[PDB]
Amino acid sequence: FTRWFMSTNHKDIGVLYLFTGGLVGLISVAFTVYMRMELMAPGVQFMCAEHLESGLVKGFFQSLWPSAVENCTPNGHLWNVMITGHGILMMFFVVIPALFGGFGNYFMPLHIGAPDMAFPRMNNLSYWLYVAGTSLAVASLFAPGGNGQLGSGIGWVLYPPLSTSESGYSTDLAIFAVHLSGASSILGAINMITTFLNMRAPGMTMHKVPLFAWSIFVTAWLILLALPVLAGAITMLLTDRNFGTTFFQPSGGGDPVLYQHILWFFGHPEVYIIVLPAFGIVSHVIATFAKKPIFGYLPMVYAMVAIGVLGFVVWAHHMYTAGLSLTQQSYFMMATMVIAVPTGIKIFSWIATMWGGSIELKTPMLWALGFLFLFTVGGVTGIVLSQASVDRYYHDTYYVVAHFHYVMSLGAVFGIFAGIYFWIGKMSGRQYPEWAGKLHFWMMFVGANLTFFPQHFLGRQGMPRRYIDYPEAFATWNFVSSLGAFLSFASFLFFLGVIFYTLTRGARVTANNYWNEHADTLEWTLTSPPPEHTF
Amino acid sequence: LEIIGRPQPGGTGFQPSASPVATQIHWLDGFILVIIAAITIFVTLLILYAVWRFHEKRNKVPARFTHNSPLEIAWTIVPIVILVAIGAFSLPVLFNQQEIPEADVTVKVTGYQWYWGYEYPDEEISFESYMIGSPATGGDNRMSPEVEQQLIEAGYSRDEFLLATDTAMVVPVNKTVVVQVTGADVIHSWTVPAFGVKQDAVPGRLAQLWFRAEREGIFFGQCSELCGISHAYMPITVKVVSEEAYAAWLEQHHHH
Ligand code: HEA
Ligand code: HEA
Ligand SMILES: CCCCCCCCCCO[C@@H]1O[C@H](CO)[C@@H](O[C@H]2O[C@H](CO)[C@@H](O)[C@H](O)[C@H]2O)[C@H](O)[C@H]1O
Ligand SMILES: CCCCCCCCCCO[C@@H]1O[C@H](CO)[C@@H](O[C@H]2O[C@H](CO)[C@@H](O)[C@H](O)[C@H]2O)[C@H](O)[C@H]1O
Ligand SMILES: CCCCCCCCCCO[C@@H]1O[C@H](CO)[C@@H](O[C@H]2O[C@H](CO)[C@@H](O)[C@H](O)[C@H]2O)[C@H](O)[C@H]1O
Ligand SMILES: CCCCCCCCCCO[C@@H]1O[C@H](CO)[C@@H](O[C@H]2O[C@H](CO)[C@@H](O)[C@H](O)[C@H]2O)[C@H](O)[C@H]1O
Ligand SMILES: CCCCCCCCCCCCC
Ligand SMILES: CCCCCCCCCCCCC
Ligand SMILES: CCCCCCCCCCCCC
Ligand SMILES: [Ca+2]
Ligand SMILES: [Cu+]
Ligand SMILES: [Cu+]
Ligand SMILES: [Cu+]
Ligand SMILES: [Mg+2]
Repeated sequence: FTRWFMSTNHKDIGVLYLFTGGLVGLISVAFTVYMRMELMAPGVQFMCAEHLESGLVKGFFQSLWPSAVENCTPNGHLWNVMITGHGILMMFFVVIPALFGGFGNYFMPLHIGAPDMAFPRMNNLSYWLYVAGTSLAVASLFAPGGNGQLGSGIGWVLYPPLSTSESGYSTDLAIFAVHLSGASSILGAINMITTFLNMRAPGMTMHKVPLFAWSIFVTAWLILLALPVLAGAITMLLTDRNFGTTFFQPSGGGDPVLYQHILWFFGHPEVYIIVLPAFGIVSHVIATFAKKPIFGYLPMVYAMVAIGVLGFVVWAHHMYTAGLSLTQQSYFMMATMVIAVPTGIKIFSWIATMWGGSIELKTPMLWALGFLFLFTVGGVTGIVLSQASVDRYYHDTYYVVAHFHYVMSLGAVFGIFAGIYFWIGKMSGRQYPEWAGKLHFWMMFVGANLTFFPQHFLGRQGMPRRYIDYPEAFATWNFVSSLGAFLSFASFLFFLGVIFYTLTRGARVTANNYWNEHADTLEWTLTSPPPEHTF
Repeated sequence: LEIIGRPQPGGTGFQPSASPVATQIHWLDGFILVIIAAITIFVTLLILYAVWRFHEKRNKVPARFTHNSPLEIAWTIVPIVILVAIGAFSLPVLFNQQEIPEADVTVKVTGYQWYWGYEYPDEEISFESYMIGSPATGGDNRMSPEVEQQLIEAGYSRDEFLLATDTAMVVPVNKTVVVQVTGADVIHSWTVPAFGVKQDAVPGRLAQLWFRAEREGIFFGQCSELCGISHAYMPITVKVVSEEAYAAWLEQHHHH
């Protein structure tokens, strides 16, 4: 049965990515639960230096039960390790593998009428590089790291000199993990682009390609430019750490800010790489359940292309307090505001698609509508942040954390859930139970809002990012945020229950198209699941 | 001195303003907040209306349109107009922030793992500033009876734990303070929310910020770039005082 892992079929590779992204997602979400346990109340109660004296297993277990402050020596290194771990897993080993590696590999060839990807053996290799990258990232958490403990306490973006002076080799492992992720993504992108250009079915013209396939195509191009730049940035960290270079060390004439320019040159595209496939999925879902063709097909394609392109010229909005000149700050502010227009516009198109439709509120549609709301709430705080004068106050506070969890983290996640409920019958031959779909949606929707909305208040009140502990006054909204996270976690465990139920005993799917005629792309003309060899 | 620059329990707004730059931030944010709350309510009411009005039970046959030129014109221009209006108010504020005026008082701040060093080059005064409760003051970064005792002795209370430092940066009211910020080891970030200022403390670079404090009191900030194990434990206390009290403070540091 472990002939799953040696398969080169785009459908099998897609399923492997979805399950793996899901499992890594579970691990990273569990890190957020522990994080929110410690942030639930001021004073440190869980992350005690005393737990280090115990074994690896025994220490782990004591750390899940609160201690009195008087018996708990605060261990800031563990906080920093956990949040670094949370961030890296999500940005490299969860959502892109799920969306691009998972749904991208499964569905893009189906959508364009291609039998398989241009280079199936390379596709299989991309999966194994993802797995190897994940393995190294996780290994780094248990490798000798900063402050004579395990793991790297350095932030998902690895700013030097902190990243370059962190002791042990945990950080070098993290850097190798990111190289492997980049390689996986680049192979994926090469496959996606080659297939999309060369292997469309006869009659499948550029203007007839479904929006999801377009979203994967644009995403693939962002990856080819962004990921090699990141490869440079982190290799330069690796050489500062191990091979005597001083790219980012002032003693040798280096500039730590140089790293930031290079990192964020990857870093901004990265967030659009995350969200573009979600845009694709939202378009398919809304068109289906509104029973109405997508409003402005060509503007949707062009908006995506434009966003993709402009996403390469805004990076320094992540650097407004880093020591940028007034001219630089002003330019990046204007460039950021411009890209806001096509991005924010797409919300109007999705609403226009619903408008005058015949709307069914099945689970996938609920996720899509949740996406529109959360992406809007997140997008508008982006507008606030773009204004450098106001970012002066918000930068490196929880207001930014609230922003990107709304716009990016929940955007991607609601996109993922929309896809899973939309397509699980197609992929598996079994249908999810509708009442459980909806219960998942409402628990998650309420949970996510309780988690992140109060973080805007923490940020306005000046709570910094990356803090194990905080002044008493921040207690109320931290407590509410943590209750939200615990409810979101419950909803995710319920989801995993729903998926287990669906795949083992869900109602048999009998129809090729178990939705309606307005799901009008090619996968809905095939059986459920599709034939081994399609087209 | 009144404790002014601090978070308050259950707060949802900004910390109080104590500079003209902070006031400008509060106004600009308040202006953008109205717009974005309107946009968000608008989008939300549209979604909810569309779902009610065009539910499959209420609208049985779906329309097929994919264009509406007047609407697509309007919904493109309006966002462009909104952003220009914001930029028009926002850029002058940015210019006011980043154009460093002539200093009445000059302080050079250096971030270290994990404390701040302050130097007043005109006064030949220099000192380090540690969290009350850090290992420097005999603690291990948590509340304890000893820590509460030290807070009280320094003129604070239990409530200022994590904010209060053993020594403060002291400046006179209604004077232009220019702060030169750098880092010694890794990147730190120096900030006071009540003044509307924040500047990364980057090794190898000296960057400047300014503020003019418009009232006397105590104002706190916290290190705003992750810098390792005690990032959460290296805050900033600024004491804004009368010209005379500032002079008195200076003379106390003068060696005869
Ligand atoms: C999905 C990914 C995603 C998206 C789409 C966005 C969208 C936007 N982002 Fe966000 N951003 C992130 C992911 C994303 N961001 C991440 C991960 C970070 C920080 C990472 C880290 O530090 O760890 C970040 C941080 C970040 C910063 C730096 C903050 C700081 O660290 O101090 C800034 C500053 O400009 C910014 C701005 C914007 C803007 C203006 C938009 C706009 O494009 C949004 C467009 C606006 C909307 C969608 C609103 C709805 C609009 C309409 C309905 C109609 C249009 C109306 C108008 C334009 C008025 N973002
Ligand atoms: C996609 C990206 C993503 C996602 C999904 C999340 C999810 C969550 N994040 Fe994360 N977060 C980041 C990206 C993300 N985060 C990043 C990059 C940082 C910065 C790290 C740094 O400082 O360096 C950060 C930082 C960060 C902080 C601030 C840490 C600090 O400054 O000290 C907090 C605080 O509460 C937090 C909380 C949460 C919570 C409670 C959740 C969730 O529990 C919310 C509830 C959501 C769910 C329960 C759904 C989970 C579903 C999936 C993940 C899909 C899995 C795949 C399949 C099913 C196929 N995150
Ligand atoms: C399916 C979802 C599963 C998610 C898991 C959720 C786990 C919930 C853990 C709650 O435990 C609480 O933790 C607090 C610590 O934050 C303690 O605070 C109390 O005790 C502390 C000392 O331990 C004091 O310092 C605090 O001030 C005092 O309020 C409190 O007693 C304890 O009940
Ligand atoms: C670890 C996290 C824990 C998460 C919390 C889990 C809470 C689950 C509640 C279970 O209650 C369920 O409610 C459903 C809804 O009422 C019932 O379906 C029933 O009702 C539906 C009505 O819409 C019908 O469609 C179904 O056929 C019918 O079985 C179902 O039997 C019942 O067990
Ligand atoms: C951490 C784990 C958390 C728990 C996760 C579990 C989530 C999945 C539970 C699905 O629940 C099933 O839903 C079916 C679909 O609604 C019900 O079929 C019921 O309704 C059908 C449709 O009317 C009938 O034909 C069936 O006979 C009748 O049993 C069935 O009873 C119920 O058990
Ligand atoms: C900024 C916020 C925007 C959020 C989006 C929600 C608004 C969407 C409203 C769409 O308006 C409809 O557009 C149709 C197409 O333009 C018009 O059909 C007209 O034109 C069609 C041909 O395209 C004909 O079939 C119809 O009979 C004729 O009424 C129709 O009157 C009009 O109500
Ligand atoms: C006085 C002690 C209060 C007991 C609360 C214990 C918290 C249990 C947390 C365990 C959850 C694991 C994820
Ligand atoms: C099928 C009827 C279900 C009850 C109505 C639910 C309203 C759906 C609103 C979801 C939008 C979330 C922003
Ligand atoms: C639509 C996103 C809004 C996020 C910002 C919420 C802040 C509101 C608090 C205002 C209270 C000031 C006194
Ligand atoms: Ca705590
Ligand atoms: Cu960005
Ligand atoms: Cu620091
Ligand atoms: Cu710091
Ligand atoms: Mg920063």
